[PDB]
Amino acid sequence: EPYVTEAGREAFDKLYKLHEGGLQILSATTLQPQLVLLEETDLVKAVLNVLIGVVSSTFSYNQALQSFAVKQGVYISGTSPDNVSSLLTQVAEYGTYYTRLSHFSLLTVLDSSHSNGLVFQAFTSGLRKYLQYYRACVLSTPASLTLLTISFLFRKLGRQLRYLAELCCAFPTGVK
Amino acid sequence: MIHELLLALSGYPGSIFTWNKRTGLQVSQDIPFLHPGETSVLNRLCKLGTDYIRFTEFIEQYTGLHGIYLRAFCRGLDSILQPYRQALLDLEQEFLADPHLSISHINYSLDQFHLLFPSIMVVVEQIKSQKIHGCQILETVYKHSCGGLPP
Amino acid sequence: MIHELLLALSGYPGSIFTWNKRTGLQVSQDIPFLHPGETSVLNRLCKLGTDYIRFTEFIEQYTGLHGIYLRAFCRGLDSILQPYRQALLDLEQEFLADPHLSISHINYSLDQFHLLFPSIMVVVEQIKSQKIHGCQILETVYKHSCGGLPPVRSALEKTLAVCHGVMYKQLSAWMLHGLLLDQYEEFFVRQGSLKQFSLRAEMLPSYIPVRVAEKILFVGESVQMFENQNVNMSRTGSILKNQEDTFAAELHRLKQQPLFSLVDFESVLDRIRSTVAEHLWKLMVEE
Amino acid sequence: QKSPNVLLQNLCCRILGKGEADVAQQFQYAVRVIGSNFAPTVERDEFLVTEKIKKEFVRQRREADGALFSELHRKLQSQGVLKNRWSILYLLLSLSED
Amino acid sequence: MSAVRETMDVLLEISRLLNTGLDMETLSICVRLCEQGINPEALSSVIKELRRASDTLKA
Amino acid sequence: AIQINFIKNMIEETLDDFREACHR
Amino acid sequence: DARSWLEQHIVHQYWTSRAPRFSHSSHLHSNLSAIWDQHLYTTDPLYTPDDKTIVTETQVIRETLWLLSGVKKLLIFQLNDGKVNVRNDIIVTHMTQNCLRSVLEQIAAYGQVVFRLQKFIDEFRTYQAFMWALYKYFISFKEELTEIEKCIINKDETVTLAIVLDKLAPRLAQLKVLHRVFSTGIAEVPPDTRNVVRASHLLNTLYKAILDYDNVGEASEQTVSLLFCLWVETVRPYLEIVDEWIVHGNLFDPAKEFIIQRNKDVPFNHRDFWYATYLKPVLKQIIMAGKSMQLLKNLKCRLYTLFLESVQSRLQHSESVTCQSFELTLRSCLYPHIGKQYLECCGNLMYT
Repeated sequence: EPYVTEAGREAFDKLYKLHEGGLQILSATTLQPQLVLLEETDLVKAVLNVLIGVVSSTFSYNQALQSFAVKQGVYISGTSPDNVSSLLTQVAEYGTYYTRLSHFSLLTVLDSSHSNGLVFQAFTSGLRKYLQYYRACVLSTPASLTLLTISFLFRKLGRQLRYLAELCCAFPTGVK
Repeated sequence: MIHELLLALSGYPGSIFTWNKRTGLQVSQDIPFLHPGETSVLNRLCKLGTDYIRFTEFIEQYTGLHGIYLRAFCRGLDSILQPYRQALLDLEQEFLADPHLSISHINYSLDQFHLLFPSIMVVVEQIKSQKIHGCQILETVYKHSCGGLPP
Repeated sequence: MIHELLLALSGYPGSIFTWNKRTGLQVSQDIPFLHPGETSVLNRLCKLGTDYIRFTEFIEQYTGLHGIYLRAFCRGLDSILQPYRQALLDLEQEFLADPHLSISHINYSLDQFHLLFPSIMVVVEQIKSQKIHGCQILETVYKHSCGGLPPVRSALEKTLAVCHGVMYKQLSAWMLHGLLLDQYEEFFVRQGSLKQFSLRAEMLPSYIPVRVAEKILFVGESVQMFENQNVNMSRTGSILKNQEDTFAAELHRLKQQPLFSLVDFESVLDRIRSTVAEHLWKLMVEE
Repeated sequence: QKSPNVLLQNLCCRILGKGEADVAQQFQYAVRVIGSNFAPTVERDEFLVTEKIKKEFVRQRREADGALFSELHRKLQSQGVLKNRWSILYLLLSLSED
Repeated sequence: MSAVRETMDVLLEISRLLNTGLDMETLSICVRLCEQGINPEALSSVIKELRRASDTLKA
Repeated sequence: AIQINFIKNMIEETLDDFREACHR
Repeated sequence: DARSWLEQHIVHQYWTSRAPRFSHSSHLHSNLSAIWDQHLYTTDPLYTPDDKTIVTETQVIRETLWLLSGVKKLLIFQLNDGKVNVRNDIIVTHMTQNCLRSVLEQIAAYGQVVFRLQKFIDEFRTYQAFMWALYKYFISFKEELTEIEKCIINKDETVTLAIVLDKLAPRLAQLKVLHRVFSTGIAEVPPDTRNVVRASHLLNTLYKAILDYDNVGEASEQTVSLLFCLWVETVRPYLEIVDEWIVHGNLFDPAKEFIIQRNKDVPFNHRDFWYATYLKPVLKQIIMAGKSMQLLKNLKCRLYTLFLESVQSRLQHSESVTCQSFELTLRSCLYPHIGKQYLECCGNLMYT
């Protein structure tokens, strides 16, 4: 017989609105928070877009920190409200250290800078081969029909990217 | 309810699956329309999301006390999460297939990880409380595997 | 009255159905809103639910003398109540189809059981008032099917077959390497070299003659004396004969019978007393 | 039958010493009083009520009658028709007189 | 929103132990009214009449 | 100590009777 | 408004009263309680009409599903975790209150055992291996439970209280002969020394129980299979200590108790010290093997896998049709499994 569990996900979404409503009163300024659309399909197209340096509607580039920013308020995430809102942040962070790595490649020029190593420039010529490779993995990430196949894959990668980015963004150069 | 619970157990809090850093991930007490009995089995599933984020901080803290068998022990700890995260994903495709499901089905599928996870949680706390590192890491996991429970 | 009578017959009391606990026979109430006639027929359909709970009490009692044929007979006895419990649940859907069925329909249907249940009450009664055990449970059930009635004769040879299987394991383990199973000492083969073996004439059927008992004794004693001495000299072998596999298959084939075959039981008392009996005969020749 | 309404009328009729329809005016007044809530002074423990009745007996200088009361109490407990013994016991205690 | 939810959750722990017997949603309303100034005595009284009114109605 | 107790029990009963009196 | 939407798409609440209430159906024999109550209220001058929690007909079988394996039930009172009982206010409209009490009291006492057996689950070696064998039956017992759960959600409903009740009866009779084993299993906690007699004598109560059921079996051989699951996984560390005591020479034991009182002599003037415990012929095989390995690891000069395989090979051809009768024969294949290793170990002793 239908219970909350047996009814569905949509029942949970109606209830989630209701449960919220009590707490929204005091988070209210003079009115309470309201719901904002994204469909289930809008998320699975967005997850691939943060990971190539591009914004979609969900993703807001912030140019005073060089990091991506998701909508901080309540977004209804189809029938999975506000759990995805937290899940979409860990993969948002993974594309950020990707735009910090891509920013770092451009820095090095030997136009008249000679304190920028020759070795330091060769370090970037191997670094950029590592950046096109990421892009080719995001091009093979399709198809994405759950947010899970995308998050669990990058349990391996998420740790890797923190090492590989933030060793240099200190600033060693040359023989050092 | 069913699919939204899967995200609570890969360590992502709603305000329904609230995370407390004392007693863990817990279901909020007597929320509207949740059977007395279903909150009890939803709480046994939340202990497998509590020890799962108590395990993913233990990787990220020591990768990317000090030691170089500690971080070999972290890639030792990521391998037991490997079948867990596949069984969260095999629940995931079932609950996209139709939306009527019982939580007894997740209870049935993830009890297997309710007897690997407590028995490994004593391992990482024992590492951090005698402050031990090194080649005595290899000794620390070995004599527990001498112990009961085939899994 | 209808759903309280379906489940009181399954062994779950009402309180318009009052269980007076196997003393007297007032087992339904006097009911004002049914007729004076309808409360009188109700007690009759309840005496066949009273003798039904006299049977489910006898299983738990003898699932803890208290012999192992007492208990083979109990797990015989639960399979006579298998069409009883099945016909009550086939009646559930009949009362959902229309609410126009009352307890006169229930009478018609539940008299294939009034030709079974008093007659089996007398089987279980002679059991508990003499405190009988052993192979003489089989001998009670055998002398009760010595009575008529075609429903009670098909049923008590099926209850006989389940516990003659409990004998079949004894007498096969007895004539293998000489194993004697006694958990309470119930079987006719008595114990108390070659060791001691003897037969009790006071736990022996009347469908097993004296002269039939001694084919099982002498074979069983021969295999026993090699269980002490050496089992490369084993008449039945173990390494050097696969006759024990033929003996297993033969036993299994005959393990069940549609009712009870007397000629098939004693035919394989011939076979186990020959074929393998050409092995120890050529020892004592030369000895 | 024995609906509350039918039982409250019978009570009023005999105690006021007037006919059924002639106790009506008091009958309405009686319904308001019962439908306005009160809570007893003793709310918890069946024993707390019994000891009170027992103290009362001594006070009235009737020690012997309180012994007899204990004996009656066992009788009431064993028959089990009533499941709100306490209401009945608090009620007589309150209507006690010399 | 973070601060508010975390007092409530601690607040629901006490309510279930102390045997309030109220619902989650209703408690949030009780707390909002207090912070805006209400008397406690009046507030329990209202709750009580409403509570009794619901039980009688259902039966 | 024995005497302290007798007075204490005595206090306990009067405030019970006084309570039944207030209620009335 | 959202509250009203939930209330229609979810069945109306019966753990809290704030949802209106059904107990109607068009059949004449399904409003039996309203008729029964009425009778009591006019016949008996002293009738006490209870305050009854209106249930929600044939959803009592969903609370029987949860209760028999799964979680504590907070919809019904349990006085403690070894005493399950059913509240005195549950009514289903197509029976009496009393009549109802009586079917729910059978399953309550059958869920009393599985719930008690669940408090033994600890998420020494012998107990850990007995726990994983009890816990294994629980995950295979919920397979049949999760089947019956999909039956009630299917429309039309089908089920009533008592119709899938004689379907779950093989498992029902399996959880009761578990109770007789377990009472005899652990009930050695007050007894002095918790060391070797608890572990030994719970392997020994499993051994005693397989004779009582197998040799009267073949009319419920369902209960013969269960007690043998509990034995093959309980005997599994206790044989493999004997496997390490030969092929490595020395064994593994807890540092706070012994499980077999196998002890090795550190000075050399005797081999090994023995202290008697609770099968009995197998114990002599341990003495002679340890004597010979204890010299050979101090002075070189000059089983479980096999068990499972001899069990299986009887099975593809408990009861068997390659063995008579029955479970002690599959065991006496194991006494040669120790024996082929044991005689050639003792072979090596005289060689040095």
